[PDB]
Amino acid sequence: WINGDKGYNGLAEVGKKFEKDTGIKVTVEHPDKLEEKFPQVAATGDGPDIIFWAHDRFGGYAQSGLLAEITPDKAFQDKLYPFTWDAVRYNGKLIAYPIAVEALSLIYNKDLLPNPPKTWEEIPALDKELKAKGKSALMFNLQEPYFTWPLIAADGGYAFKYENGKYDIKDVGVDNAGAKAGLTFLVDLIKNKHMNADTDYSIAEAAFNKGETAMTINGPWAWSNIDTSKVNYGVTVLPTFKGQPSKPFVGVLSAGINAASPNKELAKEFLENYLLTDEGLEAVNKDKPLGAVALKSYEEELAKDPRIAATMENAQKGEIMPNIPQMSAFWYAVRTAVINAASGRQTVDAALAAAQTNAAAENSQVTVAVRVRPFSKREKTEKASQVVFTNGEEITVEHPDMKQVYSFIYDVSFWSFDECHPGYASQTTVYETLAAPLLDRAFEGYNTCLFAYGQTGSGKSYTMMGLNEEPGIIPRFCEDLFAQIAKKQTSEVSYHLEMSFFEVYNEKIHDLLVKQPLRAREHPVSGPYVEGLSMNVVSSYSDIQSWLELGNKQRATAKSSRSHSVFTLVMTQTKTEHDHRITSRINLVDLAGSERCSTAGQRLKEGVSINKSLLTLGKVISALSEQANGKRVFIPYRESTLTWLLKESLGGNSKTAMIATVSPAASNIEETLSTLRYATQAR
Ligand SMILES: Nc1ncnc2c1ncn2[C@@H]1O[C@H](COP(=O)(O)OP(=O)(O)O)[C@@H](O)[C@H]1O
Repeated sequence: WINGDKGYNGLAEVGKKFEKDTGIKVTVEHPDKLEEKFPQVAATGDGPDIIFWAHDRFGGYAQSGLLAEITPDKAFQDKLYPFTWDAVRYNGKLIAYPIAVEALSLIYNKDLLPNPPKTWEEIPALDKELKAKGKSALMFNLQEPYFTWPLIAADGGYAFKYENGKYDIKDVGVDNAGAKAGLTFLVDLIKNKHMNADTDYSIAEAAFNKGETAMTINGPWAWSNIDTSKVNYGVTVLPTFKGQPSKPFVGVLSAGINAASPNKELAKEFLENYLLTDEGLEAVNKDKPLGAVALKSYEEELAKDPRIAATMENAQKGEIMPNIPQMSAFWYAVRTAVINAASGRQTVDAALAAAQTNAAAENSQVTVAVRVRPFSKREKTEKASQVVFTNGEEITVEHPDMKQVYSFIYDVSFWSFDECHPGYASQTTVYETLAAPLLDRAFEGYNTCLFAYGQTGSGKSYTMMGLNEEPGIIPRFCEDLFAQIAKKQTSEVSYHLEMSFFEVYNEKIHDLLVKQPLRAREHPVSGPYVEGLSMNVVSSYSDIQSWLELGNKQRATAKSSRSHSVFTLVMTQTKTEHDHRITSRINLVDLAGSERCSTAGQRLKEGVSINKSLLTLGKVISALSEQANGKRVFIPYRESTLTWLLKESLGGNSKTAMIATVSPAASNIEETLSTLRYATQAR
């Protein structure tokens, strides 16, 4: 499997010669969303033996365990440029053969510009000239980092520090000086009207191919269209910046072998000894040009064409495009950086500082727990029957009709149904398993949320607060916390806790530690905050308990809870003249009874607003989960007050968790299924 845009029958020719030498016939096909279908089909132990695609999507298949560990000897590795092998490396395993190589180059109008500039610094001057003569120095696509990054990386920007065939996921080069200088100089071109911020791909292409501008930046795909344009063009090295080369992301067309294929040995023989040779690549190139190639020997032939030469010069000076899931997060962080600094609505420093922290953001998954409580007094009186069960991980709902069985897996399932059961879940168990780690995250400097989700009676309060005979999460957490402060607090580090306790009622904010509506506002770095919310210093749990008593006295009636209570602990961790502060927000949120209890006043507005608010929470949480698995999505924080307020404590580097409580009873099976399905929403 190779692409349709490539040279298929040329590759078939190399297979048509493989049969001759071996006797084994060749499999060359170019089907469909081949890249999108390959993981669909390779996942079930099918697909082709060999797949040809760019290394972009190869990093994923590898993670999915889909490609085999290739095993060329050094002798063979030495035949291709050493940098190309970094493309086809995942989790420190060689997982494909580099084939072709692709990179942005400087493209210029020989007629307008016989001697193109070596140097970015030249362009303003160059431009001033061409504009006086009714033309322009340079137009390229300023909309997307793929194109802008090269200049940005020149003085030292980088996406993820790559060392031991490892990308330090945590080491990002978007904030740094090298990146500031590139973006700054870029932005200046714009400021000084040497380029337009609105310039995208088509404008740029149109302009260059019509003879309106002297220069553009594009990749070999763009050549053909110039050819048709009859514009007299040259393709060359990108300009230096601060005497350092521009660093475009390199795209390596690479050939991997299916982990499923039994032809692993035969495939290797084919790629190494047939395809990857002067003859073998010429066969393909002749059909449809490979651009620059990884095979040193043949590239040297190809680089006779100085356009190709230059794709190579620039690929080598560039950086292999990371095939990791975090690249997305990077792409979008930097896109937004550049858009806003080019706009002038935001300084370079602030743009890139914002982008660093989005590109470097953990995006940890949301932890979902479930707890099934014992039969309530009321349910026993109702002669209630069990409809909820455990099996191993799985919580299973078996409808009385016995046709309907719904099952669910959460990160953890707390089975507190029968105080007996060899896996019964006590209060301590619930704490140690779900919340303790949050406290460890809080101490590491991460913001955290614990949401408590369920219908009235399902055990939210029991779980969160508890009773003197049986203390729930909040009390244990605080006493864990304070005992750890005691431990940790030293002449090196100091701990300070403040506490706010508010509620979201009908999307309004009410402070429970004093009912007037407080206004939400937003800081552009530190995010949403409540204007006029009390922050009471705390020193022990007893302090908090006072406060949570005062607060809960003023929360919500029916006795159902009809607001979302937000218990918050801001903890400042001051070390020392030279003394930083590390801030963790800890939000413990008792959500409102999920009952969609809709029958026959302002009690209704509540219901409406609770359903709406909880739906939005779920949406964002769901978005979070998807985000955490690396896919670009929109997170509707702003769509609900609770979610907007906790924005900075939800995503980013934050640690979010939810405990859904349910009733084991047949009476409640529908709300139980609402809850459990909700909690799945959250993966
Ligand atoms: N996991 C549990 N194990 C034993 N009893 C529970 C459990 N959860 C709730 N209960 C019992 O049910 C009562 C009501 O619990 P509660 O958490 O207030 O539900 P909600 O907070 O949603 O109203 C508690 O006082 C307790 O006796």
